Amino acid sequence: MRHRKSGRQLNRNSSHRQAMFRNMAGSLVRHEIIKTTLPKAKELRRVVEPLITLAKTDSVANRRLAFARTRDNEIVAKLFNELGPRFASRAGGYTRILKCGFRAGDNAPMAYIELVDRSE
Amino acid sequence: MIGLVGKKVGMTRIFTEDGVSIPVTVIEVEANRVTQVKDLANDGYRAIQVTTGAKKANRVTKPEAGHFAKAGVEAGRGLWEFRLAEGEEFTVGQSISVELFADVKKVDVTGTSKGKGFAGTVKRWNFRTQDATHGNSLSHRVPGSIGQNQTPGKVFKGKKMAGQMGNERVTVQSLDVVRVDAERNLLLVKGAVPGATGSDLIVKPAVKA
Amino acid sequence: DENLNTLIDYRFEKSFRAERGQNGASRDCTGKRGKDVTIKVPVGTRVIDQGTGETMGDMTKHGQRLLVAKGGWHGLGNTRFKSSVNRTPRQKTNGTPG
Amino acid sequence: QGKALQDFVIDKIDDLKGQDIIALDVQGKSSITDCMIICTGTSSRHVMSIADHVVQESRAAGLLPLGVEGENSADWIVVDLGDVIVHVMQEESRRLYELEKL
Amino acid sequence: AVQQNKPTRSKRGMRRSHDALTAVTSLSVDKTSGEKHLRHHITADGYYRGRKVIAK
Amino acid sequence: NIIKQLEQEQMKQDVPSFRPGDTVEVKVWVVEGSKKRLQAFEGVVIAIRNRGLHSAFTVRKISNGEGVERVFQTHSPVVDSISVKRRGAVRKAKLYYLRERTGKAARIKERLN
Amino acid sequence: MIQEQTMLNVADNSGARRVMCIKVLGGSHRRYAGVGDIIKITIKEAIPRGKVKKGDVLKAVVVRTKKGVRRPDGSVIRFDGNACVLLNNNSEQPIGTRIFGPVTRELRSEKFMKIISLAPEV
RNA sequence: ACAGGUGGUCAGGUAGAGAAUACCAAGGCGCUUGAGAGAACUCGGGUGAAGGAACUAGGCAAAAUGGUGCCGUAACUUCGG
RNA sequence: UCCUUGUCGGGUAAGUUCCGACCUGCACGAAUGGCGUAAUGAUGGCCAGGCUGUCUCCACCCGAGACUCAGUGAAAUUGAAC
RNA sequence: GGCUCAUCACAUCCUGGGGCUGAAGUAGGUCCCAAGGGUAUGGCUGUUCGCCAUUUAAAGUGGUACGCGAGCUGGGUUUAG
RNA sequence: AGUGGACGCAUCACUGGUGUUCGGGUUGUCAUGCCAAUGGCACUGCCCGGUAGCUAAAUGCGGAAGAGAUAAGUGCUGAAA
Repeated sequence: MRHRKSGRQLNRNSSHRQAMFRNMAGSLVRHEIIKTTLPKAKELRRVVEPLITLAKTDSVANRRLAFARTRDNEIVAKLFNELGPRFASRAGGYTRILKCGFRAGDNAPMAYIELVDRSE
Repeated sequence: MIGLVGKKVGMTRIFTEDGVSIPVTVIEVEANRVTQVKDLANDGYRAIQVTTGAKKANRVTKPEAGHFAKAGVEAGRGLWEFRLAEGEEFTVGQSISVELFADVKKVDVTGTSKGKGFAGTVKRWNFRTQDATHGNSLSHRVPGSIGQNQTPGKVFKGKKMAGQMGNERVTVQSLDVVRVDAERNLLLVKGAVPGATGSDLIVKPAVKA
Repeated sequence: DENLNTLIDYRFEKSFRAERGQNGASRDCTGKRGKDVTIKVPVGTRVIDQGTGETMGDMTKHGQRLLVAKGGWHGLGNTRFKSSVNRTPRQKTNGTPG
Repeated sequence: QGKALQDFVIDKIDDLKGQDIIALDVQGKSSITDCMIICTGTSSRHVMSIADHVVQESRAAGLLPLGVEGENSADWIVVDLGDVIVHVMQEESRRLYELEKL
Repeated sequence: AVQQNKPTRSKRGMRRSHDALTAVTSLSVDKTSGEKHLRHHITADGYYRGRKVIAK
Repeated sequence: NIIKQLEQEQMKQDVPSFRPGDTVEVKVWVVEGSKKRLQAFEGVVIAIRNRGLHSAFTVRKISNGEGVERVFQTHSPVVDSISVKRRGAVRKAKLYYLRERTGKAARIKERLN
Repeated sequence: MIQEQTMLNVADNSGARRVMCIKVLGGSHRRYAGVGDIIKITIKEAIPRGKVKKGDVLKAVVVRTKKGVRRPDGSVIRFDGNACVLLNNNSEQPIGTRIFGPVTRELRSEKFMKIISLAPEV
């Protein structure tokens, strides 16, 4: 009964949730900012933020593991090259949540989840 | 006699020389500072009001802060009281330590058990489950009948049916003690106590034989 | 019986009644067999009847159970007389006498 | 208390008509029994009489026996004194079981 | 199951007593630009905490 | 936190570390009357659960044509001497598949190191 | 963890090989059998030249349990194949002259140490 | 703007005995309401210690075997099985 | 047609169902066909072996509803109801 | 009729307190008070009931329109073949 | 005094179950250009385990003792008489 449990459901199966966070994390790092629902952004921090942590140290073994996630060569190429050096001095807190009210189609709480640096 | 208020920490076991494994629950009991004493003259019953723990002064409200300042004692996480045993006396501002449990050998433990939400009837009173086959349709764990045909015309009060578990006071009687930790402020009791980790508990000497 | 050593209760009670078999009921119900009454007797008893009667059996050791009276045996309801030509059985068989 | 209790029972059971006694060393073979001593009785009454005697004296001997086996039957009865085990038997049923390599 | 009698405006009215909406009464003023917004929500012009948000 | 410091006092720091799938020799205490002696148990470990003071491991052996398994506690006073006879070479943590096939056809090669 | 209508093995030379217990004892609504218990059995497979015959109903005592026992120090003794020893119906003396397979020490507390005297393994 | 019915032609690759099957080529779609925690309960399922039909009218449902080559294959028979 | 389900055997520890038989049984009944019949049958009944949440005793988990929010928006029934 | 769910009265099955006894003790038999709790598992048949097998303290008697299908079951009864 | 069955409560420390969010093995296929390494699908593709949480089969506790008025019954003193 959710006692001491983590990980939401999102009305999607386990495979769909993995694909959900795979595409969303790649979208955030590529465009440096994405707009998504409030719980999805919160749960994305459990996926996108650890990616930079593996990208803090550049190595072939870490890059291959980082390639296994986000299933994209462009995304991993950006990591270990530009996110690494900029986030090297920061331990955690790689992204912040900026809520922007509700949608006009279904009354869904949106939030601007973006990287804290945001290119200065 | 009086009891103490502690915090549940976890469950472990104690290994003995003769080879007896006894499960033990770790209870963190701190210095219990009494806040005010009631007597027969004031309200008609003997009770000593005690608090434990520490609370940040930011959200300690003025009525709570003023009450604590009246006794000269610091803030506490929660406030409780205990009944006297007709012949012992205590003074306001005195801190109650843990060594009094070194001779009881039996302690009653009370607290709020884990909340299990709106549980089913098959879970709340171990209702027997109907057959999941042999034509059974849309009824596998439902209670089924709840009354009699037109003679009572209603369902009796106190019927055992689907409800909500937990978030209620639960008492376990005559829980054996293992050791009393005074220099570290721990209470060791054999068995399992109600409630989860971090939940406040009330421990009193056992009233039964 | 070991504990009993006389027939004192037998002067007290000269009649022993076994449980009569329950009558048949509706819904094809069969009555329960009457409970067998067991009589506690001191060891070494001999029992004699009338009408050129003789002994039934000598008791030498405890634990021997002797069959003295056979109860009557149950009758038959109308259902057992099921048939096509009759098609309405009003006949029943009386129980055998004890 | 190994040989002390062993000598404490063999002499006293002999005083109560203890016939055909065998002293067996089982050390290294079983981890539950230390010494197997065998006693024989004439019939049911004899084996029961010695069985009650050995447990009656054990109560006054300090050590408490850990159990008995003979109930409403004298075919096999065996009682314990802790480290040492004593088997009191009769002639007929002994040969039915196996002897002296238990 | 179906009803056996017709409920009235009185029966309908009390059941709707808890259907009334609640005013937010939680409008905040930005310390830099000065537009009304909700707690912890960026303004319609893209302003929050007085720091220059994307403002798109 | 305060619970964590309790185990270290009750822990013993003399238990050797062994791989799952090794032949282990254990001398287990037994209580009877007033004599408290050792009992020898020969077998191969098929599971390791090293969690706190209650770290456990399962020892399985075959006696008289049937398989018998026993669980233990590393930090319990019941066990006194624990030794490793043959170091097995299996690349799996839990060895629960030994129950299916016979032991005579399920010999484990040495680690060779 | 032996219940009503449970198929068990036989751990003595009485003559039975495959057995099926039919009635567990101990009280009303007796659910399951532990390690030292009196359980009633029915013989399903036995050697025709043995001491017993197929179809006989009598009492027996379990010696090995698939679920295992509970040592008072957080230990269990599991087994592969539940087994029983033949005992008479009127008297609680066992029938088999020899016992096959180990027997746990927990049978001492249940007061059937005679079985423990046999079965030299453990 | 219905989870139904409607005849013909074209018949790609991979393993396969194949027009079954799993992925996939060209091609077409995500099924005109969605966002939230995953309560009882309902539906489709997955797993399970000990026992294995003891539930039930009934092995109902479930669970289980399932392919190729080789050896062997009973009673009976119309000599085909 | 009945008595002690007819009672002996298999099947089961225990079998109002099943299988050849004892008898106190003969009505049907020989193209409104009788007897036996290999193979065949989503055919009636019974038993056995493996198998399992069918069950003792249910527990957990994966999804769609059930719940809240936003949008659209029925139903059978109703003499009146505090 | 079975499953889930129970409730009430005591003309009490056990446990509890007694009287009498032709009650030496255990074991018994009858009667009185007492409803707080408990009051079975399987084969047969659709079964209620009953027989049998095996336990315990027993496997209680009746009302509940011989309780309970806007809870389940369709095995009997069961229109149409 | 000890130990048992059912019942209820509490916890996951032990022993297990689940644990499609953790790791690994493996079959077919597609893709990342390719070797290697990965990801998608095939019930979680099929299995081996397994973190917390939940849970029982797992482990602790309880049915009180006692106080007042009592039923049946047993009584003390004592008149109507």
